[PDB]
Amino acid sequence: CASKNERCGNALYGTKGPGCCNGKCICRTVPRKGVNSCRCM
Repeated sequence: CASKNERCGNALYGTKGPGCCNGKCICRTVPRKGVNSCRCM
């Protein structure tokens, strides 16, 4: 599983990745260097 503030996955964002050990994933998207950045919050 993904660690604290680690890169995780999310089907809701068409992103295939591991799940957060304990918390909640935070997917972001913005031209400002934000190509579907999903960090574990």
